[PDB]
Amino acid sequence: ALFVHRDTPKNNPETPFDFTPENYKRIEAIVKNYPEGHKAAAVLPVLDLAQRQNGWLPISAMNKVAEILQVPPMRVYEVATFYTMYNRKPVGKYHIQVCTTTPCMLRNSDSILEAIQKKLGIKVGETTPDKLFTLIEVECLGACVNAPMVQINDNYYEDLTPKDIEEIIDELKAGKIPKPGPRSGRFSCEPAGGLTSLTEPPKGPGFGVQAGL
Amino acid sequence: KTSFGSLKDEDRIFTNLYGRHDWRLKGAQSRGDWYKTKEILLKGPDWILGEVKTSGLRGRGGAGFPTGLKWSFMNKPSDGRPKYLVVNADEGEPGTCKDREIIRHDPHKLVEGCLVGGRAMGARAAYIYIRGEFYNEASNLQVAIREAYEAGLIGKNACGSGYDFDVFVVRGAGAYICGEETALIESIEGKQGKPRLKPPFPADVGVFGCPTTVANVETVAVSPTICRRGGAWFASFGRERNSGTKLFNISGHVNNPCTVEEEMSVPLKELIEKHAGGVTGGWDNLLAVIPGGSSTPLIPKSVCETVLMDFDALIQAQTGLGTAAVIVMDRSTDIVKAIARLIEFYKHESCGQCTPCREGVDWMNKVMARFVRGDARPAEIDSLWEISKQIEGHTICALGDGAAWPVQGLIRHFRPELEERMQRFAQQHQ
Amino acid sequence: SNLIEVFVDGQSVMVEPGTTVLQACEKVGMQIPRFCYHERLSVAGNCRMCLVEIEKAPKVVAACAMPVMKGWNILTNSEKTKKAREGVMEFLLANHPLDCPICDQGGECDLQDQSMMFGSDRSRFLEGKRAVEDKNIGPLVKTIMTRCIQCTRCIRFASEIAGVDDLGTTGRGNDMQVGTYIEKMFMSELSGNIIDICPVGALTSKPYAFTARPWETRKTESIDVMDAVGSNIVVSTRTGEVMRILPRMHEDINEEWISDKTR
Amino acid sequence: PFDNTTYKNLQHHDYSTYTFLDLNLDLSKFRMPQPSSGRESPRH
Ligand SMILES: NC(=O)C1=CN([C@@H]2O[C@H](COP(=O)(O)OP(=O)(O)OC[C@H]3O[C@@H](n4cnc5c(N)ncnc54)[C@H](O)[C@@H]3O)[C@@H](O)[C@H]2O)C=CC1
Ligand SMILES: Cc1cc2nc3c(=O)[nH]c(=O)nc-3n(C[C@H](O)[C@H](O)[C@H](O)COP(=O)(O)O)c2cc1C
Ligand code: SF4
Ligand code: SF4
Ligand code: SF4
Ligand code: FES
Ligand code: FES
Ligand SMILES: [K+]
Repeated sequence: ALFVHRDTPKNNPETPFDFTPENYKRIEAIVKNYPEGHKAAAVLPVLDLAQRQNGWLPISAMNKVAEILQVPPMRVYEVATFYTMYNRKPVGKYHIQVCTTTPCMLRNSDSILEAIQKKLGIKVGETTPDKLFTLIEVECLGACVNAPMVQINDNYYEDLTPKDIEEIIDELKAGKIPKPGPRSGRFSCEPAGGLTSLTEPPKGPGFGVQAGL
Repeated sequence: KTSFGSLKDEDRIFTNLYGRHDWRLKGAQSRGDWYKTKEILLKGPDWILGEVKTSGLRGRGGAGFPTGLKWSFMNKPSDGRPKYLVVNADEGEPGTCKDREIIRHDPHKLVEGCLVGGRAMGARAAYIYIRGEFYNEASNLQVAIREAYEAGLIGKNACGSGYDFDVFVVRGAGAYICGEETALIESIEGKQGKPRLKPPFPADVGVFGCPTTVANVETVAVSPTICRRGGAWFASFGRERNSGTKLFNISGHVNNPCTVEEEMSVPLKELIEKHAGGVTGGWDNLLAVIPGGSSTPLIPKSVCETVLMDFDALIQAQTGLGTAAVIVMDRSTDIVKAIARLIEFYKHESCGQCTPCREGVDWMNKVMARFVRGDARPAEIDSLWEISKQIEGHTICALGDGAAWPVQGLIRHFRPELEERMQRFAQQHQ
Repeated sequence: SNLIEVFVDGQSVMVEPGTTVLQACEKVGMQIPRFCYHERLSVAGNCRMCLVEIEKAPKVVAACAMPVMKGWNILTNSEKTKKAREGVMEFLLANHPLDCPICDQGGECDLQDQSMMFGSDRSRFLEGKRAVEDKNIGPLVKTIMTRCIQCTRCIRFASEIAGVDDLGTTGRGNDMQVGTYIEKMFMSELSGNIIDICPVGALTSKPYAFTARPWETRKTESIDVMDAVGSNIVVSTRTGEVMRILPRMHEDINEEWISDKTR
Repeated sequence: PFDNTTYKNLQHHDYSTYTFLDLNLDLSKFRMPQPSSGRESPRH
């Protein structure tokens, strides 16, 4: 929760970090998306790439991103502390993010936060001792009609009950991967008691196209 | 036309909103996407801007600026710099989950919108700044962009029209402020997502210092349907200056929380009772509705009975249309706790750049955290009102406005509930 | 000429295109209050102290950044300009520490002075304040970052004039902190001028610390001899003893800076 | 046959941690040559 860095033996500028060569090819593809003379625009993806290789960002991933993009290291530190996805501390293998803003709080996200807490034996911000789960509490994840929902590392788990999130944590501990979707009967975002719209077949190419075109 | 709503399925722009059809290129072309795109591109920028101006399309991001007038700010000869369309796909607003559905289920509609809009504004390329939390949606959009490049629909000689146009996807990294257009531009440029002061507007100095139009996913993705069906078709829905269709996200205390496409000036009661299954406990169980996502002020049940869900009728209801994200709150809701959680959101999502938001949004969150418990006195209500008025209009971007407005709506419609909260705190703690 | 006509409080003034509202008011001898604007740094526009009413416009504009349009009547002393200044000063003083007796900036503090001139006379802030961890940027600049008002004159100086790029803002929101993010020592040849341009006592002189106080200092205008630049300085003395050395503005020599050897 | 009862977007169940960046690497060959500001960086 701090925004200064102190050198620890597991987080220092001599902590070993380097990209894999396939990650260097991915970095070249990232840098080619931006105009010549604006290589600094590749700070946010490549640093995120450094989080996808390592799981988190020690201050050698920040220094390596600053070195390969020829930007000052402070301008990478600003990005790494500004944005809430960059893990500047090592998180667990499954980073559970429970949304507790008002559309999820109205549909009882506190019960699911408590269910994760009493299932994993930890609280908000802590990590399980086997380094598998980090539970934090995030803002609106943009799945508001699928409230209450969580995010696990890339995946949204939606329309949750305490039983559903206990089942998801059970099959995360069992090595399997759960299905990223609503755990209720519906599929993505439709009304749960049947389609109130888009029941007709779509019309296809050419329908309603005006004259002179 | 006087009554609005009951939109037919043949008039839906966002068919395959629900993922029930193939989102890929065969399914998109079988639903009407990428049809006669070359004939749209060869009619020039002025024809496309005329169709968007005739359609009455306003900014679906939430402010409702006229889209054709906005996009015509780029209709000017080049000065050596390239021009850029930038598609705002951040969608950080609580309540709002519609652009996720457009990216996830109609991605080629967004890509064709990028092509048509960038042809209208003379843009070289499109940068779709997608939210970093929408990882599966971003990879979904990248598969559709690969299908559009491999079909020759974008890239070198896009749709066989002789117009070169790239479509890039930049992922965010977890900042709600990076959906504000200049903060989004700063986030694309590899910096902290801090908003720029306006002027310069992005059509003068935007991304990389180039001419730039930042436009929402929804106002971009409806533009090929506007160019095909006609602007007079799109202006036939909703009231005047309130034209078209709109995606609505009814969440909170309804029976069936859902995203649905609906005609523009639909009643809020008709929308909730028709597509969302009504309020939990009936319509008489309704306490309040945040009409357009978290930045719009709440309206109580007496306003929600007759109000129309477009821009002008919600401005007359002293709230905003916003992102058209209907957050429904029933009688069992601690409404001070919900608005204070919303102000807690706005202090966790505040980039810290200018003084009134950086200091006053945290100070409003502290006052609201005391108002939940009642640990306050009634003279601090009007004080808080003035604090909101010292943030509104005094900041760099409208996140300060969007944090002051829920406080103002809560005070304006629920001052007696705040007062009875504080006096019961005072009588059971003194 | 291509001068446009603008108005400051009804008074006409002819300005070059691209003149800001603040500079147009400066041409009639009115100094708009500011904290983040500095005429030798790039425009930031984030302290919001320079907010001023343009008439027939229902929104105050940031005068340091906003270019004037032809025919604007800038209302520097109107009611909503003064309310904007009082509100912004209230937010600046909400979390600011009660350190004026122990702070070296007292008496020569921009925050004190234009709190007296443009802010209210009392507080409505009934909460606890933030407290910021102090940084260590070297033996010259004492750092007390609770006093920081986040005007980013630090960062713009170190980036643009000193050419260093080691200062920045980490974090977000009210927890946004100006610093280096690491234990890093800001030792330029020009590193002492961030003591000058810090409007508050967040960056002070560590050798000058606690010794004197600006009202009792006699100001002797003199010349640097530490090099052949001839930087114009103020030697501030007190009771026959040299207390410190500040720059003088000479536009053709040292514009308003001095080297750390000089300082 | 017209189907409106199944969810056709089942591809993102199989996306890994490098799916977006491998798609960007695949798309790198389809793109136009970038414009240049004429200098290597604004600090050049
Ligand atoms: N969609 C979402 O996820 C969210 C949407 N919002 C909405 O954002 C809105 C505020 O957004 P802003 O862009 O900050 O405010 P808005 O006043 O400025 O501007 C909207 C658009 O119009 C353009 N524009 C406005 N006046 C102009 C002028 N004179 N010249 C040229 N261009 C001009 C701006 O460049 C911008 O692209 C609110 O209404 C809120 O509901 C807020 C938060 C989240
Ligand atoms: C704090 C803040 C966050 C915003 N977030 C978004 C967003 O996530 N998506 C979006 O489309 N617009 C967002 N906006 C509105 C944009 O600034 C801008 O008006 C819009 O993205 C593009 O204009 P348009 O509505 O014509 O498409 C936000 C505005 C503010 C002040
Ligand atoms: S009002 Fe808040 S969100 Fe906007 S520039 Fe200022 S600190 Fe940032
Ligand atoms: S910086 Fe100024 S206002 Fe703050 S404690 Fe020092 S003298 Fe007082
Ligand atoms: S330390 Fe001083 S100069 Fe630096 S940002 Fe803070 S108030 Fe401004
Ligand atoms: S409120 Fe939880 S996802 Fe939007
Ligand atoms: S002086 Fe213009 S905002 Fe700081
Ligand atoms: K100082």
